[PDB]
Amino acid sequence: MREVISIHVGQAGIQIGNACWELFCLEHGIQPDGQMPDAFNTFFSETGAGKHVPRCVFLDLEPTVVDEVRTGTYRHLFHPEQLISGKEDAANNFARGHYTIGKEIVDLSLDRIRKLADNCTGLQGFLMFNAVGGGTGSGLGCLLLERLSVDYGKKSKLNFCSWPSPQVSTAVVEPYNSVLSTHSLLEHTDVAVMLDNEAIYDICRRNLDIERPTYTNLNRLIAQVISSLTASLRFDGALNVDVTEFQTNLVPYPRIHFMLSSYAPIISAEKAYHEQLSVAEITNSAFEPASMMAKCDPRHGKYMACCLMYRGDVVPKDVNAAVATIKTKRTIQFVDWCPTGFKCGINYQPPTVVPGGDLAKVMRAVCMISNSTAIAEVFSRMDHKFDLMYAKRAFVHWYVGEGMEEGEFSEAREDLAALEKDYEEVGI
Amino acid sequence: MREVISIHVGQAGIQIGNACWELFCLEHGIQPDGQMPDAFNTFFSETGAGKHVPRCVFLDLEPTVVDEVRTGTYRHLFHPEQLISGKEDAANNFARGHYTIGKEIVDLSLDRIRKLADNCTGLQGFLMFNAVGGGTGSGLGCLLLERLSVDYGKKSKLNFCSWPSPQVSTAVVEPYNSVLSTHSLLEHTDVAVMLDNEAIYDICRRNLDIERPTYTNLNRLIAQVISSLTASLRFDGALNVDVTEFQTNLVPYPRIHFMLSSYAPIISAEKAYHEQLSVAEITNSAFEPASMMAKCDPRHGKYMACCLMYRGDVVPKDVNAAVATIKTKRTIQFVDWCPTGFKCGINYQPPTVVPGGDLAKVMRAVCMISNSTAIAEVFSRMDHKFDLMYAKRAFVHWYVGEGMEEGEFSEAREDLAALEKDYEEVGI
Amino acid sequence: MREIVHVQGGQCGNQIGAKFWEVISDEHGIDPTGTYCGDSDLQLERINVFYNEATGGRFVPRAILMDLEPGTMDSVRAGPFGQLFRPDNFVFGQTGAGNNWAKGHYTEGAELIDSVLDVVRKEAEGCDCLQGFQITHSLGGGTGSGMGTLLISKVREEYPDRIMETFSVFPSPKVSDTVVEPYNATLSVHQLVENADEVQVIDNEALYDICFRTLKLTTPTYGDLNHLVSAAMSGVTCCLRFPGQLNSDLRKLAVNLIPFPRLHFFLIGFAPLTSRGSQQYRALSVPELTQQMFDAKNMMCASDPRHGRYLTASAMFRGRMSTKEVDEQMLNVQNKNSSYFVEWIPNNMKSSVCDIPPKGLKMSVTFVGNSTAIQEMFKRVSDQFTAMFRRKAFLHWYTGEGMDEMEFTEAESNMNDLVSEYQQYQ
Amino acid sequence: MREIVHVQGGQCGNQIGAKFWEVISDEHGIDPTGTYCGDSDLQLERINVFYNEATGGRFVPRAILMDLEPGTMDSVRAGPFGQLFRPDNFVFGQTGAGNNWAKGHYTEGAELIDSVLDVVRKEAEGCDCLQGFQITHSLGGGTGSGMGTLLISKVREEYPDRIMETFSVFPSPKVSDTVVEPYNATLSVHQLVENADEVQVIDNEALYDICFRTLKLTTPTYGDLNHLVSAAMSGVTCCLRFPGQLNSDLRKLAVNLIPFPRLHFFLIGFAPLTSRGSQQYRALSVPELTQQMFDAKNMMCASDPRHGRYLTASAMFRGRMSTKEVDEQMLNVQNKNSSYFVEWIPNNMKSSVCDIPPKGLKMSVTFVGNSTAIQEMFKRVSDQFTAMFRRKAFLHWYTGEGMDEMEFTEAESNMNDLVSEYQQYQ
Amino acid sequence: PSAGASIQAAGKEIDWSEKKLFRKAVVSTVFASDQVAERLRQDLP
Amino acid sequence: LILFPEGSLKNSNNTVIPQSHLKGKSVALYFADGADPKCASLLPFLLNYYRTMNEGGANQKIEIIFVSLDRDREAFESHRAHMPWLSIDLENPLTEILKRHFRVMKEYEVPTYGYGSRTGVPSVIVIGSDGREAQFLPICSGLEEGDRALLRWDWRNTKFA
Ligand SMILES: Nc1nc2c(ncn2[C@@H]2O[C@H](COP(=O)(O)OP(=O)(O)OP(=O)(O)O)[C@@H](O)[C@H]2O)c(=O)[nH]1
Ligand SMILES: Nc1nc2c(ncn2[C@@H]2O[C@H](COP(=O)(O)OP(=O)(O)OP(=O)(O)O)[C@@H](O)[C@H]2O)c(=O)[nH]1
Ligand SMILES: Nc1nc2c(ncn2[C@@H]2O[C@H](COP(=O)(O)OP(=O)(O)O)[C@@H](O)[C@H]2O)c(=O)[nH]1
Ligand SMILES: Nc1nc2c(ncn2[C@@H]2O[C@H](COP(=O)(O)OP(=O)(O)O)[C@@H](O)[C@H]2O)c(=O)[nH]1
Ligand SMILES: [Mg+2]
Ligand SMILES: [Mg+2]
Repeated sequence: MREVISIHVGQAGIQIGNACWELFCLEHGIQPDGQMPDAFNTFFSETGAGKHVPRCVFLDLEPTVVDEVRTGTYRHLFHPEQLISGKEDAANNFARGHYTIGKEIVDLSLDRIRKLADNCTGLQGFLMFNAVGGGTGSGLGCLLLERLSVDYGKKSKLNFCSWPSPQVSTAVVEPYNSVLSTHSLLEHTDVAVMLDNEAIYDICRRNLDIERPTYTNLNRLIAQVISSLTASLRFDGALNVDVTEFQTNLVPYPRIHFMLSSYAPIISAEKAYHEQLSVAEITNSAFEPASMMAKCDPRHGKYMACCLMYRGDVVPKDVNAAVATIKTKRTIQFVDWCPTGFKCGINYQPPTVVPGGDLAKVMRAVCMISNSTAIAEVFSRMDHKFDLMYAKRAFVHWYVGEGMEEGEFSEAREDLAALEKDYEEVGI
Repeated sequence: MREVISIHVGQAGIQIGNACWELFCLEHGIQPDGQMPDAFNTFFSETGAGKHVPRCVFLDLEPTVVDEVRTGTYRHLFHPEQLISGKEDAANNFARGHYTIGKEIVDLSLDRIRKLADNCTGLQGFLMFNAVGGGTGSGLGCLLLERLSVDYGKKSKLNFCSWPSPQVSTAVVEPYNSVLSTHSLLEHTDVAVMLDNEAIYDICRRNLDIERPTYTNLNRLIAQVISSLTASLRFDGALNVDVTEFQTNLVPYPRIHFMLSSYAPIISAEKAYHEQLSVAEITNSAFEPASMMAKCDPRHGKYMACCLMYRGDVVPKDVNAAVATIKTKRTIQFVDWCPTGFKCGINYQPPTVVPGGDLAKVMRAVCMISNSTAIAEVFSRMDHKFDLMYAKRAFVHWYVGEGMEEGEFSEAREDLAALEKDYEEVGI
Repeated sequence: MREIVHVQGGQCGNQIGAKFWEVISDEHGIDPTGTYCGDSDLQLERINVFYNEATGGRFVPRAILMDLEPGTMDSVRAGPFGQLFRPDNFVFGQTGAGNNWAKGHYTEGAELIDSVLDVVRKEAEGCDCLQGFQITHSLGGGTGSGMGTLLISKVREEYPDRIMETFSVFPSPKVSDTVVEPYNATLSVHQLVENADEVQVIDNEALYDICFRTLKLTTPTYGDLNHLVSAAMSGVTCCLRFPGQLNSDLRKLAVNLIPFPRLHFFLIGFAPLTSRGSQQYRALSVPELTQQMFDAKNMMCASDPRHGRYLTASAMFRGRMSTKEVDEQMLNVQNKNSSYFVEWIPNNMKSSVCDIPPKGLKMSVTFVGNSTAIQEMFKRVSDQFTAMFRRKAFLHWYTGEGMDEMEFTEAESNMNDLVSEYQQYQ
Repeated sequence: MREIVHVQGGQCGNQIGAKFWEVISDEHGIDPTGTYCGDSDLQLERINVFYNEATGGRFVPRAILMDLEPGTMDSVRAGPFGQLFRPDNFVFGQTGAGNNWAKGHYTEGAELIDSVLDVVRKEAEGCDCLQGFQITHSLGGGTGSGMGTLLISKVREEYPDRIMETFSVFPSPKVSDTVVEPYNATLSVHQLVENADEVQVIDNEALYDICFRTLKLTTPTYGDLNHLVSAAMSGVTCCLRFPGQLNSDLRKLAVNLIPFPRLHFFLIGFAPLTSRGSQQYRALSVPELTQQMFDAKNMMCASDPRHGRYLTASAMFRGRMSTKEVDEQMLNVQNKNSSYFVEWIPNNMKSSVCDIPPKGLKMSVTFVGNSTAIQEMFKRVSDQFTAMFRRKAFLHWYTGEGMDEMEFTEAESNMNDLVSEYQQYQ
Repeated sequence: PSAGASIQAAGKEIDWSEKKLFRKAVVSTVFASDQVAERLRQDLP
Repeated sequence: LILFPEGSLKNSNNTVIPQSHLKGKSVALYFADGADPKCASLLPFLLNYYRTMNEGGANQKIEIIFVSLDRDREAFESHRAHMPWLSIDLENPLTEILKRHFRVMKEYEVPTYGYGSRTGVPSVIVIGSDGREAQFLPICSGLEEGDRALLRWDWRNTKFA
């Protein structure tokens, strides 16, 4: 049946997948030895005597994040051949990952991806979990995605990026390789759901009351996001949304496909029993400006299309009532070429909770993924940031060293300059 | 169905809310957690399996009273994030509560009352409890009702102020606070009943023999008053009234909306035994010119409207005949043009006594909400308390060095003086 | 056959309507389950006047209980004889008509009048032919003076050929319940005088005086007032349902008692009424029942009829009685105090006999009159209105819902020339 | 002698014919296995019009379950009354449409249309002589509006005389569920208007207010809508199954409803619809069923008949009744509504008493009328189409799977040409 | 994952039943007649 | 199985209660030391929290059982007179068995019991039917947030069934 091959690159993608593959194991109950003490055939492949194996290929040019998951608790679940590892790290550098150190690993990664894409009937999408903030995530991510474009042309290729957040930036060369990776994100990707660190920083303090979370707590939120997105494929419910129609209701033009996300019932169990999480309450908490997991005020730019993934015990009629609540609100603006602007899905099993996590039990959640014109100033803020270092050409000798003919910075300059220029061209 | 959001602002507003959300809990049967061992729809939204939460926001720019409720008995009756607090308060200054510290608290409070108003469209109105004698109560309370007018406008906004007393003021800068906050008290509230403290001290000095009362007793009598105006707003009754039926039947002109309040019987165990509670007896003690709960002799003025809330074991003709005996007394005068000036409402539910409190288990009680020309006196004490200090600019360098400029003090003077000429031109 | 649609409106309207069905069902043997416990043909031979059979042996009433607030619907349905109506006919609003005529007649009653009109045409067009509508609203307050009179204009122009009786409860300014009673009364007279033909003025001062002085009850409540009004309500339509010697429908009352088409506000009083003691000392016969109905401490309007004159009158005698004593006693009153009975009409009144008495009684009278002492009603509410309108009292609400300054001056004018049209026939 | 071939299209079609094959099967007394378990010999007479008898005594419905998503028929075959169908006609795809009209009518529906047309003609060619086909297509989506409407094109040429009656679910804008529902709907209309006979249009919006304002239930599921349409599916085909006092089949509904050869789209109602509270209080005889039939709220389209004229009709009464209370109420409502009725036709009403009601019910009726007031629901969709298409929005995936841009501007060219055609008969 | 007894947060059992246009109403002595009901009935105790 | 035998579990005023008197309640152990500044700072917050929970309701919701990490019996009774909830006598080896089961020790580790991860002093930890850990209140842990992690309690979903 259906399957979605997940490809994680970079330590951010690996640690995100350590939480996503964590949570898929407990949704349809599957123990770390593969065994269960037809719904598992969306992220697992049964082989032998109950040995369910995930559909993932780990990727990093350094042996530190993936050797550590070999010795962890998933030595047996993650079968030890698709955990592809290298030796020299790409070192926050696009000219390393997309070039000299990295062709040795694209060859073996494409082999195991081809084995995983031709062992189950009718593959449905490629969920890539990359990190445009550094080395192996952006460099090997760009080279690998450029080879999947010709190897599978008709293919849906959802991404999940960690764009450099405005004030938080843990590496100084993030503005270069973020602009340099827009060439891999503008014409080689169908769905470009946008995440960044400091918005999931704020989403946990004021809602889950942890003033010092960690990247584990961040990746639990991202795991909730993609679990709701792929809940309709895996599970059953009224008015399903497939990956095939996911981008059909969010991508108006072939170039503008950069979406956002918001969850909704992100409450620790203390102040979760004290509020009645109604359909209208969670969808307006979803459309709240502070609930975006990106620095994007969704009020300087008009919305174009929404994709509201309801799941749990929700009736398909009060969803229409709460959507009508959002439509009449003047704080949630729309643009004039969409009298309808919602495609909503509904699952039936509740949004799961991880035992030992920061969330609680709710049988409802709105993981709305929206394509708005307000994603443009996320990119345009990086435009002013990129120009201030490129003016007198610092941190460039490395790029010019291992590749990067001087002019790839200029074509990535105009590629991202043409990117937001489309955005205010669309919405007038 | 019908519901009111009870905004509690300031330090006195929280202390009133401590008494009201104990009497209302005993009246409905709500435990300190929230469970019970459908009249609970105007106050308690059902967020759980019998687990209720009050439709109120606790708001003070100082954290010490807000955290004290958070560590008190009703720490789970209330939703934890409904109790909004700050760090620096306003300290006894209109412009600190209105401008500098008030930026960062109005945005989250008005967001919270939006999430308290979306549970039902059938909201009757808003309540707001404050003390206009100090920093946060007048300062933030002004800016709150400013922005409340640009959100929901036709929705009624009541008010239970804690106006400064003649000789009691317990502040030095309080005439600057009270006069300069009349602008919000005249153009942004619909019912604006005054309640100064040492009138209530006099209630529990002549009718209760408490020579040593505290602030907790005054809040209990206020909570019994709030219980008796909204007794019809939750229960059955012979004559039923809502908040819009108060305003249409008690407010003759739009500017004239400052009320007075009385409540009877304020009696204890040693008194209640030797006295027969008949409807004529309670309404006589309510109409006496000392039971008025903000220090305003009705003899030095003319009544304009009068609302009486009979509550308990009361038959309507004991109302309908004893109201004639009030009209025949020459010590009370209705002015020239209201010779039907009486809105009587009958409830069945007796006033619930808080055990170990200070009141009896009286079967019948009346609360007064009256309009008169006598309340030119309650605003004219602020005339020589403000202008005599303002003659040479006392206590002004705090207000002008902190955002507000000089000249707004002048504007408050003809705002109060236009209110003063208004009450003398109406009653002639 | 001839059906009477009952169009209860307002808190006072629905409470007197519920007791009205409490005094019609016990006459017709109806249990509050729709069944009939009884042994006479006379209770179902004309059950179609007020009850409609609905396919299960249940006689659901024809009652269109309305208001703008969700409270008094619940009190009636949970009350006695409450589980008898149809919940589709429990048509209500959700906001609160706070004694405001402007948002009962112009703005808030506007989005509910279309739904109520659908319900009333539901049970009125399906029949042979309706005899007439019957509203029991209160002419003081928000939805009684508002929504109650708004439909009166709408269904008059829809059926401008039928009798339209209104048991209106006029406000009592002696001791009252609200302050904006004069506004809620003068703005409802001028459309109750142009789109209605049988008003029946009821005051609460009369409902309180005659329950205490005549019936000698120390503290009788609101439902006691409702049963006193509904006793007169059953006695006006006795001849439609139950047969009698000299029958009289509602149109028979109108043709004999309306001198000019604008003079149609009627006094009404039910007149066997003895106390707890005097039930065994009084003599129930036609002369004693005649003396009571002209006696002013029987009147249910508290406008004293002997301060004015009597244009015309009527008395629905109800019970087994000899018909000579019905009509020889009525010149005993017409010739003794002839100072009241006016001279341009000889034998001023209309008699009638329906043979079946009300329950428990043996003989009852339902005296309805058109005396020119109701001009005192329009006089004392004129005192209340001109004191407030001269100072623009309580106006920002009414000018708030769009209705403006001008129609007060023809509200005062339509009431003032109504007083002048009663001055120049006395 | 007469046979109906039923094909269910899309997730809406395979879930609204899932409940249709529940409601028509217990009307004929059919177990979930397939045996006959009924109470009347008047069930086994016209089983041939919906069933084919198999070996052993097991009736199998004539149902082709047609979709491109495999998961829908997995839930139908697992749910009740779904194993009754023959497994070989569960024609399932695996790729599935992405709510695209191109996905099904030009690419990834065309390879599978030979798989569905072979199993359709296997049922169809084995017949005495069939009436036609019924299709539950689902305008707004991708499979019902897509490859389901290509079934409408590619069955019409092999059976050009057999009827092409078809139930449709149009996308209402306030109960919108997919942003490209404007594109799917208006691309499915312009092909259906030249190849169809009877398009019974249904809206999800008006399915909501009939269950919220008449069936008295707030948010209790989505399957309540399926059962309400499923009563209307079997109410039109009362004579093809059960004997009637006056008889009418769907060819009868053809001549008496379509005046001009582009007047296809009809409005559907069903009106013994009683709430829980009004069950005891409502008369279930003929006059109360002819008024809810023409109540504009009861119509299953948000296309208010009071805002338009009214060309033809058919009243499908279903219950033992007298024909002389069917038809005077046709002329009663025709005289008492007058202007909301076309003038160049003397009688706008049809009637056909079917003798056997659905179980539980004593008496029912199903509206099938042809009113101009479907013009505003069509023009509402056309306002949506002119929104995106003026700047060519969401369009690069309708032109990547085949189609040019010309069929979009042709989809509107004959769209407004039809709504103007419906408009000028008013 | 053995902790499966984690009870649901927020008491949301959405109303599968029909709505209630009628809420509880205490029968009131003030709107109940009595008195004149037996005085207009000629009881004779 | 049984966690606390017949004579182990004694509350205030020294009356021993068996395991039967503990169902229906959210049960935590509290490993604390008398001379420890963390414990001395945490104890008033625990007292107020316990008082508010177990006073404001229709049922006794939560319940705490003390385990001493102190030096002697006089230090036991001086600590013990300050807490009103349950406790285990120090000289009972049940305390040591709980110490080894829930890993709450005090740096005397290699001399007897040389395993790894430590989870030091203090530790209030909620338990269940078969003595399994349910959730850790993070006073001194990877969240290291003191005196307010008591609010991270989950009494409805953790009960001694
Ligand atoms: N959400 C999330 N982001 C992470 C995590 N770890 C690292 N990041 C982000 O990843 C970005 C840089 O990518 P890294 O994972 O650190 O490095 P890389 O992509 O593997 O490439 P190298 O620089 O060669 O190691 C930074 O901006 C971090 O904010 C994580 O665990 N969760
Ligand atoms: N009725 C009543 N009045 C109080 C109470 N506490 C203080 N007040 C009055 O409130 C006025 C002073 O303002 P406060 O309420 O103390 O404080 P504030 O104005 O809100 O400003 P902050 O102290 O900064 O929060 C004085 O007139 C007090 O008499 C109380 O508990 N009950
Ligand atoms: N006689 C009588 N009067 C009533 C009753 N209920 C209310 N009233 C009168 O109605 C007046 C108040 O009007 P109200 O009922 O509020 O008007 P509404 O807006 O139609 O509800 C008061 O003077 C009451 O005395 C009743 O049951 N009987
Ligand atoms: N009445 C009804 N409508 C439905 C049902 N299922 C889906 N719908 C609606 O019908 C519309 C048509 O969609 P459809 O073509 O069937 O979806 P697809 O099969 O995925 O292409 C959808 O927008 C749904 O909202 C159902 O069972 N009954
Ligand atoms: Mg890493
Ligand atoms: Mg103060």
